[PDB]
Amino acid sequence: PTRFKKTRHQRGSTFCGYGRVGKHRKHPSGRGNAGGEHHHRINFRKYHPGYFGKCGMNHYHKKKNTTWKPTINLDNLTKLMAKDEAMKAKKGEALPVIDLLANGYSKLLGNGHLQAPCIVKARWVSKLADKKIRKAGGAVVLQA
Amino acid sequence: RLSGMKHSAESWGTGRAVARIPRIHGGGTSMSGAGAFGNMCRGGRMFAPTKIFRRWHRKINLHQKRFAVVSALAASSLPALVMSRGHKIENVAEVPLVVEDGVRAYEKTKEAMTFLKTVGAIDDVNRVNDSRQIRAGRGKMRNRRYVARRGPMLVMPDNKGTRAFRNIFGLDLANVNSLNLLHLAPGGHVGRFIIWTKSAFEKLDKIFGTFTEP
Amino acid sequence: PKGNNAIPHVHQRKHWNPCSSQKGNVKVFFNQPAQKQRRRRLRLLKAKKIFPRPLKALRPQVNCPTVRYNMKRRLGRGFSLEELKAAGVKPRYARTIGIRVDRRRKNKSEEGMNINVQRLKTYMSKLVLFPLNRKKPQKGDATEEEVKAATQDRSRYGTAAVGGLVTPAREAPRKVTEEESTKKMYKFLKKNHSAVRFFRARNRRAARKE
Amino acid sequence: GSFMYLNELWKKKSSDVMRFIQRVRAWEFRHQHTIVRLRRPTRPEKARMVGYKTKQGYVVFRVRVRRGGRKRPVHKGITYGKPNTAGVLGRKLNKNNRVVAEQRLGKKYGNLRVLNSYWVNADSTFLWYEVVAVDPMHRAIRRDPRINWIVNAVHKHREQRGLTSAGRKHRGLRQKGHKASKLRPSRRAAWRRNNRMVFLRKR
Amino acid sequence: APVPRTGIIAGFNKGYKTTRRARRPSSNDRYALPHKKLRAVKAIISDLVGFSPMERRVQELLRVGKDKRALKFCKKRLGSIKAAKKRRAKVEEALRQQ
RNA sequence: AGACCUGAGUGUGGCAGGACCACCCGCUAAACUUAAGCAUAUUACUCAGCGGAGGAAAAGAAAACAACCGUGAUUCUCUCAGUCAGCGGCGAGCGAAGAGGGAUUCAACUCGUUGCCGAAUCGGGUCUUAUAUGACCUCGAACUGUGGCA
RNA sequence: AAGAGAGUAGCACUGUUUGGGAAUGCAGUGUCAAGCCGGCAGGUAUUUGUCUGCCAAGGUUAAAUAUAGAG
Ligand SMILES: [Mg+2]
Ligand SMILES: [Mg+2]
Ligand SMILES: [Mg+2]
Ligand SMILES: [Mg+2]
Ligand SMILES: [Mg+2]
Ligand SMILES: [Mg+2]
Ligand SMILES: [Mg+2]
Ligand SMILES: [Mg+2]
Ligand SMILES: [Mg+2]
Ligand SMILES: [Mg+2]
Ligand SMILES: [Mg+2]
Ligand SMILES: [Mg+2]
Ligand SMILES: [Mg+2]
Ligand SMILES: [Mg+2]
Ligand SMILES: [Mg+2]
Ligand code: NA
Ligand code: NA
Ligand code: NA
Repeated sequence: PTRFKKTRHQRGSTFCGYGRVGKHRKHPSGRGNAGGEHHHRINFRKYHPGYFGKCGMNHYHKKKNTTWKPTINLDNLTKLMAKDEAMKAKKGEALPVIDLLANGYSKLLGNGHLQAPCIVKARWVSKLADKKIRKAGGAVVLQA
Repeated sequence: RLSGMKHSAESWGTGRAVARIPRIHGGGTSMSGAGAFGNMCRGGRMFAPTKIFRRWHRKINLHQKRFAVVSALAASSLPALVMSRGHKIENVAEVPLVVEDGVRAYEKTKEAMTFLKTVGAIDDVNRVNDSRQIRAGRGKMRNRRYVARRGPMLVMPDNKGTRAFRNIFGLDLANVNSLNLLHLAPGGHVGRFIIWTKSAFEKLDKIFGTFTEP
Repeated sequence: PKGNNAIPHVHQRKHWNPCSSQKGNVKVFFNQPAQKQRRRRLRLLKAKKIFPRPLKALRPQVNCPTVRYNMKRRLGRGFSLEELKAAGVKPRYARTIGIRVDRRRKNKSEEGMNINVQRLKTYMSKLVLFPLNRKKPQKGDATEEEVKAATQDRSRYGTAAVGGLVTPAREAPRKVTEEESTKKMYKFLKKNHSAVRFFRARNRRAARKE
Repeated sequence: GSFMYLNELWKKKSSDVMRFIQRVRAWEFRHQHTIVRLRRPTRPEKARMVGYKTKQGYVVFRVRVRRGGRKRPVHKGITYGKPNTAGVLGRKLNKNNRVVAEQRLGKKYGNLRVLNSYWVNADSTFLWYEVVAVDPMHRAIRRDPRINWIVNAVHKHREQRGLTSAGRKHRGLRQKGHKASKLRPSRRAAWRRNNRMVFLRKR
Repeated sequence: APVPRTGIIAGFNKGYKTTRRARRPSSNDRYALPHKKLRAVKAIISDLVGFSPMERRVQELLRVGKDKRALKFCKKRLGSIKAAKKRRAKVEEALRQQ
């Protein structure tokens, strides 16, 4: 809304908050990111230290669909099951089966304390996730 | 986009004892040597000409829109808030008002008017009738010549029993599916006189749900 | 004074704005609700003209490519020549009774082929096939008063007869096998991954060994 | 058939017998006009491949074009502005000489419809093409279902808009897929698509 | 059915085993078959017209015994090296026949 | 003297030019400006100049994507994506594609060539209520190949 | 039983164009193919061997799209 702007407060002040000595002029320091190495060096070095220069190898025709790999931790496995199933199964009983591809996940990382045993189907798995799920009474079935 | 800028004006420069504004070329027209192209000049271009890609419309979160409708419906159930908005409900009984389903079968406007008098909703209709007047200002030149107030609502289970209740000035018709917040809270103020048919009243539990019931 | 801000990169220096000297390069959407109404009117009009033919022709079920969409199914352009032969329908005659035909699809596995063959067989058993001449009926066609019972399909996807897409059912709870509670699956998977990753280096080592 | 022998014989252009025939023909063409009408095509098998059909309404012309690069038409060979835009002799035209021959014939004779063309001869100064044309007012053309599409008004001067085989070549339309993404409908059509500013109603 | 797949990602046969129908014979495979009629027609024409100046230079180089120099000459004239090796085999065989 | 080839004159029946030009197709083609200077870069494959259509134009039926459990002519839309793709005094700046959800979609055909035929084709005249995809005639065109079947 | 478009595609130099980077598309001149283990594409140059997808150099074609100083 125009009625909330500072322009409404400045009607009658003749300068609009820009001063009498150094006025409001057009581009007193250049346009855009000009002079980033000459008269704006301190600002660039202080806040954007990695702006100038190159780093690493190149990759033509990236095709981001080939590197799709979402991850989920062992601590969040309960959110993929029904509420009753979390407390229904333990150790030697029949365990729920979780398929990670249907829910949109690829790799199973093992972080935190596992709540309930289960059978998880995944494309990739971790060293720690494999050991923790096996001790708790579950298993991992590899997918494709 | 070309308004005010269809001349070949240019500045006379300095040394001619005139201001440095661009001036129109030519001679023999009384427009020659006149100021041009500036927002301060007569017949010039205005400051910051308006465009059509201004942001005209707005997005609102779906949950917030459903919250607003639910709040306005509850406000219509309190007689104190209904009277405070401006409705005359002195002769009504048992707000919120629910009437039988034989109303949908009316065919003549005379029958509809008798029903409004029986349940006491005619006072709000008369309030709208007496308030009709010619609008003040330039708006009367732009296809909105008369102004009137907002009367009762009548909510129906569908778009079936409408023919008798149309043409009655000051009565609004609504469908229980697709309730409109702009109609439930005219001007942003909550609490509107609403008359419910029995069939539409029984559908409110399904449409909006309860607590602990989706 | 500038402070701690991001570097902008706004990309707007190419005379896109209409002014007194530039035509501009813009696109607005003020006709969006009007075009929605028009398209709906044409769909209803087409349905009235072609009655009782279905709105959309039959299409096959296919698998999406790449690893991101491996598990997803959608509708394809048309049926395969191998599939049509399996269901005993000629391709040029198939296009006549509302079946889309694709002459480029390959049918690289039997699971995809069997699903699409079942789609054609169900569609064939549901067709009524009004006779070309009502006085003289030839071949197995619609009988009298079977024509009067026909009804147009407006499913927006052509699923009146075949239905939805076929996806394997979710597995049921079971017990962990004794070998499943012992085998190290990361060791199993890493060994296979290393076999391909270090194929060239291992061959070079053996060649040098000779 | 007989086509096979004529076709393979024309792939031995650098042979003693073929070079003799072309040398005599090139001398003969050098003493004729820029545009000449022929009773029958010089290469009958090449003409039938690109549309000629030896019926009433089909005509063949031989057109001559000059060789070399384009010279910029600036006064005294002087350019102005940035040095990047300099040079009057070293730049080339963005149209090929096959399409220049088709456009020179169509512009001169406005009552014909240009169909196609093919290569015939060349020397150090000139290059020769033969252009197949059709007229649209003849009864034999108008009643033939395989050619009467050209009677329609949308095909007027199709060679001036780069719609022929030679025109499609310099427009990049021989390519497909990732080799022609930036010019597939047209070069200007793709530029409009990628540079217009879009304002959704509820952006 | 060629090479049934394993059930897992990675490991020389990446996973999701299916039944893997073999292939369709198609009609573009005739492009890889010999063309007897095309070969015979070219034999007649090459008889009629004789030899080109490029082939005369190659034949005179092969007579001396400069096979490497012949290939370098053909590669410059013809472009790719696959085409150059084909041309040298053709001129050499014609010399052997005659 | 008579053919064929190449080329003229006249007569009969037709067509082209000019206008419009918002959008569309083909060529030609700047500088102001930004880089706090400026020459590569940018503005911009834009403005100005020339030519050509329509009710839309152009494109369009794989010498295409991908690397998967595989998609399947063209066009357009959201998104991919101001991109941890890429180009660049690597500075200022610039900058797409495959996939995915959709709009539309009974969408597809055929010349040349190969094989079997070889005027069965075209023009003109006459007849059938008819400048018939019909019939008859035709030292008219066409075998230096029009048409028909796979 | 056969066949499927040659100064064409490719290569060298020069110029322009592109995000296309030991060269994305195109133009001029020189040179100029294969089809008996064929040709083109597979985003880092060269030689050699596999695998995958297509089969250029002739033509027509509605609908969904534009109307940024027209009728
Ligand atoms: Mg003060
Ligand atoms: Mg201030
Ligand atoms: Mg200051
Ligand atoms: Mg004004
Ligand atoms: Mg300061
Ligand atoms: Mg102006
Ligand atoms: Mg004109
Ligand atoms: Mg017009
Ligand atoms: Mg400057
Ligand atoms: Mg400055
Ligand atoms: Mg300066
Ligand atoms: Mg068209
Ligand atoms: Mg650019
Ligand atoms: Mg023929
Ligand atoms: Mg076309
Ligand atoms: Na007033
Ligand atoms: Na212009
Ligand atoms: Na060439």
